[PDB]
Amino acid sequence: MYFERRPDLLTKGTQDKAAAVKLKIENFYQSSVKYAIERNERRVELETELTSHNWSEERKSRQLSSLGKKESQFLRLRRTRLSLEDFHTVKVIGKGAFGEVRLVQKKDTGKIYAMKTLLKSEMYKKSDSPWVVSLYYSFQDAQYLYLIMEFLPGGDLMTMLIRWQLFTEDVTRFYMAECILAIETIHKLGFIHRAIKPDNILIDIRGHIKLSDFGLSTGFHKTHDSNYYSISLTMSNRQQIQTWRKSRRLMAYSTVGTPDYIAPEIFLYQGYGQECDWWSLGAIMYECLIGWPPFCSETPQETYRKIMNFEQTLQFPDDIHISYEAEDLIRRLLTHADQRLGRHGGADEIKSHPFFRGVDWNTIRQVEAPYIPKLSSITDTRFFPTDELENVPDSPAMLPFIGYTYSRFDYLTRKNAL
Amino acid sequence: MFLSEPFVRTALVKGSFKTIVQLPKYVDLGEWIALNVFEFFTNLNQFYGVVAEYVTPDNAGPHTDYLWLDANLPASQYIDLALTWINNKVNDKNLFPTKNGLPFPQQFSRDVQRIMVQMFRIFAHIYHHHFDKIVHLSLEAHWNSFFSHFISFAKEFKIIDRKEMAPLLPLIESFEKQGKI
Amino acid sequence: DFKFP
Ligand SMILES: Nc1ncnc2c1ncn2[C@@H]1O[C@H](COP(=O)(O)OP(=O)(O)NP(=O)(O)O)[C@@H](O)[C@H]1O
Repeated sequence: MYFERRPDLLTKGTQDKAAAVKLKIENFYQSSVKYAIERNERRVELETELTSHNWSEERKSRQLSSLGKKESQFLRLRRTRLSLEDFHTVKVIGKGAFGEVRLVQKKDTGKIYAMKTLLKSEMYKKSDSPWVVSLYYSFQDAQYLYLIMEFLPGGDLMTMLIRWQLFTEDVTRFYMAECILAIETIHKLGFIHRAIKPDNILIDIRGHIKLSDFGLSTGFHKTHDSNYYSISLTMSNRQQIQTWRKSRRLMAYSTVGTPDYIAPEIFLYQGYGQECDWWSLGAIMYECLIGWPPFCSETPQETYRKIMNFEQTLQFPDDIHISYEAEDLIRRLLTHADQRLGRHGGADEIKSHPFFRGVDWNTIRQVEAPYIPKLSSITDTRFFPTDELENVPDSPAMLPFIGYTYSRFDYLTRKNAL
Repeated sequence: MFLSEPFVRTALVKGSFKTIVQLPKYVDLGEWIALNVFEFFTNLNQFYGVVAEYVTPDNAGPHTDYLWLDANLPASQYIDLALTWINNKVNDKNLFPTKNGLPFPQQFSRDVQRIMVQMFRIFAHIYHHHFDKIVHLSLEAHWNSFFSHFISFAKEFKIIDRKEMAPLLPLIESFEKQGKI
Repeated sequence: DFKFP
């Protein structure tokens, strides 16, 4: 039947549904081969080591069964599909603009995970280190996107800074040094976080600090500018404890991503570098020592203006509390990018400032932290502003989605904790 | 139809299936099967899904038909029936427990054949009725290999018997150059 | 209270 063929009247729901199948089948068999090819590979890896130690035949056929014990569980995994109702919600924890964050127990077993809820079609964009929150796996549905992370009961640094309103130079030295070491590590993996800020900073069971993210898919960008162009009633330290209070009671949820802690050269063109995140550190350091961030303003545009003319907008109040090495550090972190501390082969050029003489930077993780969260269970939301606002103008109103066809390697690591 | 043209060159078969279909060493046969059964169905159902648009009254192939009228159907009917039947037998956490250490039922190997055969029912329903327009968009190397896979597994572990292949018994032997005797 | 040198 030496024949031929042509398009014309396959109604574009069965035209491009063939472009999909061709893609599906190639990636399929390409991978069915890879899978089997490593299935084989690691099997013969253990069998070259069971006869590399002169072991008993009872022993090898326990190790060998332990191997396939694993192997079987893997294929059991990919077969798994889950959604909600495989999770039970405990309490709501936070809200960004895109979606909230949830303390979750998995009905299936029952653990403490962190659920981050997000929104496809609204985020356009069209590993394993002590210092950053652990992401395990993720699964999708029709409208939102779901991520599974360990839950940090320490609250956030924003929520800390409220409860204490002011850190000492010793509290702060600790928490700063912690941030350096988190930030250092992120940079060493060739990333810039570009979203360092109080609420983006998290506390574990032992009062220690870790980052939560890396600055890929958190949020938005800045409008690059805009233009607007009487009896006083104020006492001016109160003046911020007044404005700030409006930047959480009506801005934590449905946030904007406040420009404090945003270094200057970002509002300019794309011209920035790893140094970008050290500014925000100095921003932060300032905040906990003084009582607000350096450029805190009535409105965020005003804040833009200050950062841009920062050389005359940075001033330390007359509430003394700040040594000659504290004040120096913030200043050498809150300057021009190519000049800033931690720019020149830095990130430990910071550690050598005389505001530390710090711990060996080794034992730092083993040390009594200024506040160990006093916890009452494994589901203690006590450290969270568990008040509820719940206004997300998405409202689309009224076991799908196989969560993984992963690789073996991620199966081990995620099994070695889950 | 006349499905033995000079096209039996079946690309994407550059091996012989004894490397991805043989049970891997030290692997629960249930897992090794309950995966592929999931796998097979999930891909088969993208095949009738690129064709479901056009399936309308005129059942099954010649000399032997799959009556869905058998106890208390046209082409599109008993496909969206048997197809949907599979989906549910496979997402059943009883026969197909996604939970970690649940053992496979006694029903398990039985339902395996059941799910297997009804797939072939929809496998074959595609190979006699709607197999014509396949050659339009250059997907023969695909369905050739994929069929060359569905049998191979079913033969290696013998969840289908010899007599049920009469609807395609001549085409099986056509592909016994990548067929794992 | 706390002290971190
Ligand atoms: N792993 C976590 N464990 C506990 N609480 C968390 C965790 N991740 C986030 N949160 C809470 O949610 C806040 C951070 O939410 P986040 O996901 O950063 O919102 P966002 O709008 O996407 N980015 P941003 O709001 O600018 O921080 C923290 O201040 C906590 O209150």
